[PDB]
Amino acid sequence: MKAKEIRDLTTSEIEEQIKSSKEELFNLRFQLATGQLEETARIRTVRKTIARLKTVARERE
RNA sequence: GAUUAAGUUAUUAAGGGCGCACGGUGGAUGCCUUGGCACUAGAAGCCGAUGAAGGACGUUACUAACGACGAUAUGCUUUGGG
Repeated sequence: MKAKEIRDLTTSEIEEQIKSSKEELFNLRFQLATGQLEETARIRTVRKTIARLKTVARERE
């Protein structure tokens, strides 16, 4: 799953937070406009792995 | 079936009336319940400057409205049932 394969490192949270938010979900919503019904189930999963990366940083407060 | 007169009583149905048969529109009655109303027993009787009651605008792969949700948005973490 993803829920506790995270808790890996403090600094590598935001350096992966900016890696999936900025550089994956932005590519997967431009390609939805120009024509793609190939993987329209990746947009739910790379959005529900941002919520797991912005929940763990509250436990480190 | 006339040859002449005299005398009678009919048939018609453009359409209407009564009876019967067969059709349409119309949604009464019959049979049901998702919703109500009237009340007994146990809880319960407050939320709001740490920003309330109520809301507008948003959220799905494609979203017009209600539902539940808030840029972590048709859901996220954890402890238990299943």
